[PDB]
Amino acid sequence: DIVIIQDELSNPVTSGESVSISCRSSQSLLYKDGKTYLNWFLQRPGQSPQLLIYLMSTRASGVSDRFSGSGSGTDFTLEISRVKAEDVGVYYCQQLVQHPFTFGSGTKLEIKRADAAPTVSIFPPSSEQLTSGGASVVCFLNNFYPKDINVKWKIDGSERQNGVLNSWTDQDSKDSTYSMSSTLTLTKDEYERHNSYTCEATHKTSTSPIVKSFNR
Amino acid sequence: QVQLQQSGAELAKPGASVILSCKASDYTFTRYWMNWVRQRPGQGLECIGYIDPGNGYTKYNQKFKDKATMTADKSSSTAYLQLRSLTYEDSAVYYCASGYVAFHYWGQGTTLTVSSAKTTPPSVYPLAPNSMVTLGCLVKGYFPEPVTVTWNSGSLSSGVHTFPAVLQSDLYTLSSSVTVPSSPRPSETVTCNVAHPASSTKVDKKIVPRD
Amino acid sequence: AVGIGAVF
Repeated sequence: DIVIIQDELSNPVTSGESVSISCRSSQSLLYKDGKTYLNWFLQRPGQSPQLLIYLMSTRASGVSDRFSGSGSGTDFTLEISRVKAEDVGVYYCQQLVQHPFTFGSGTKLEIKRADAAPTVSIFPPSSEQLTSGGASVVCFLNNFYPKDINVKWKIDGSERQNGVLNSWTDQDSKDSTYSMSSTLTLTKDEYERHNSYTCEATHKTSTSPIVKSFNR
Repeated sequence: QVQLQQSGAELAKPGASVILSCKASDYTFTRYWMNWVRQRPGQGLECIGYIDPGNGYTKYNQKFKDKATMTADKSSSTAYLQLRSLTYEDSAVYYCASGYVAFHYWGQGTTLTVSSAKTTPPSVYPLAPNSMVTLGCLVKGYFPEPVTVTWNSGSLSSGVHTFPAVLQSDLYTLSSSVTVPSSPRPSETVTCNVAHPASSTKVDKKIVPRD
Repeated sequence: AVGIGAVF
């Protein structure tokens, strides 16, 4: 089979500048008809891949003119002349000159924007859950930048680390922010033996954490 | 527009077979090649094979050679992918793609899970608590993936953050959040809609203030 | 079958 490899972007790109995404193949993709069989895709989280360029240089219907494709028979480059926040996602190249058509491992693009503090929101367990016998405390740190963030759970003033589960989203396509979810799962027996519950966010915005808490 | 509509998520046991479907509308089904590709969780894309819908002629990637069988029924304009002797490694998202331009139009995502574990529906819990109040729904203890979460039947797609699921004791847990002004809520209703195709379950939870 | 972009 033909093997295809892609490069990586070092760091978040600056808005307005140009970005190059490169791809190389173990064999020539130039076919005997003079066309080069290479596709470029953009895949967003939870969506199917979107075809951007085929035949290595022809833009798909409706694709922004900021995207252009070029290359030789083994080295190919996708160009984003004026990158925008809507361009974040994972880019794939693909060869279609010989079966099986193979893809590269993908190249992730993140964009830089102004620093933003997380919007913290804590939720006590619902009555429906307590009836079942569970007690989950949920904390949302939403629309912050950049992605480097830590979260700390304190029960009545003592740090809590057992029973906490986290989930992070990829960069948002509209405002270039990140969001995280932190859920503390306890027993209906354990939640009732404490009064204060706090979720704290440590971020590059502040020296000291941002705290949202509640007392049962 | 050219449309490819895909089968719902399925849960199957090791050794069994499953048939996924891809239905073509608003274009001549016989004209274009149909491609089948697989994307395993966290991994990249991999071509399974392709079929000509006019004669049933197929070409397979040898990695999926004896495991997969592509067929086409012209009367219903539907392509079929049979996966035999399923393994845990076959748990993945399966896409169909067609068009004059190859891989132009996709649709898709049939999440296939092979785990010998029994399908369990989720419990949906409301998360009730300024300028912008934040609400949410906790979707806990379901199997297998996926769960699709909407708010007010897609009307509030702005300000929504549906987080990736976490696996714990062989069950998944997911959380979704929505942010609206203080003016509409609680004066106007906010409902989270959770669909779990593997169990044919739909759950709607209206978010109501605490007392 | 008819198409471009791939060598079927």
